[PDB]
Amino acid sequence: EAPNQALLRILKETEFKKIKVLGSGAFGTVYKGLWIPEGEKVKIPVAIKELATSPKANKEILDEAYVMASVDNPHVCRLLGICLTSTVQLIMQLMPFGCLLDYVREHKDNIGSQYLLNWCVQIAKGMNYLEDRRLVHRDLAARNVLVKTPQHVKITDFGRAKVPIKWMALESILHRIYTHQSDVWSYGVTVWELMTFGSKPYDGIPASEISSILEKGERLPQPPICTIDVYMIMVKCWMIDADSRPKFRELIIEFSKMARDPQRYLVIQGDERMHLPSPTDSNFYEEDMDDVVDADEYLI
Ligand SMILES: COC1CCN(c2nccc(Nc3cc4c(cn3)ncn4C3CCCC3)n2)CC1
Repeated sequence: EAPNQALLRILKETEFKKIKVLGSGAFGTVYKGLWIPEGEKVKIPVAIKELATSPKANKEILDEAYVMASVDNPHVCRLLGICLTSTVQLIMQLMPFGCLLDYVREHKDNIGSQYLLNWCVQIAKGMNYLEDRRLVHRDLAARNVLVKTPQHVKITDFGRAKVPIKWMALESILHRIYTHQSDVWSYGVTVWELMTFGSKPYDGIPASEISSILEKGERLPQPPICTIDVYMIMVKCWMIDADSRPKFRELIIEFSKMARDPQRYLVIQGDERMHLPSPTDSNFYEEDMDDVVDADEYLI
């Protein structure tokens, strides 16, 4: 097929500074940082993900990098570059408000229907792009959707892109089959996560039981804020026949239609009176903010 002409950027350790830690785990550790390229006279807010040095773990992060450098869409997290140190580190865009899952939990009181439906449109768009780029995500969830601004979210975590049981289609659990329509199932679950303001799908139920539960016809419940219209979409994403499930281009259309009249499709008490930070807020954006540009505007 088509040759992947993507440019992998190698960045000097000296070109950027680690400010603080955003999160630590098995993988290694993610840092908040700043990147000052050559003599460009720009500071770019970044997220630096670094890995003990074991040759197998380096192969895995270099696979994640391959995919992350291969994307270019406004609702997908691109790889800005890699830095070849003793450890090896991925340089990514800083998503100041972190993951969407924590965002919905921490801000339910100010999250209205417009935001929820717009997020749904945005994820369906990012996913539809991955489909265009013949890419299967294999790990879609509200944890792998990051918040740039409350009005702008992006799909990330290409560690699996070519197990998270409670997000997986039936075929994926029983036959290890992953299609674009299997991503649609995880899209349905992500939407559920948002509509419930961050609830754990199948709370209490052990991963082993899930397979049988789904086989019986059981599915995640209707969130209180959901109209039949919205839940009916979520349910279509969880059909046994993957070809029956909606396509991402349809999901874009469906949520977009609904985002034009959010109150008709999501019933939230206090809606419209609620407000989240915007680039039109006082002090929305620590050192020298003098020449800071966002990565989405920095293009060599
Ligand atoms: C499991 O390892 C990685 C996989 C990639 N993923 C990512 N992709 C693009 C940009 C970005 N930037 C980002 C991430 C942030 C953040 C600000 N920007 N604040 C919190 N996080 C994540 C990583 C630490 C815990 C949650 N992160 C973060 C976690």
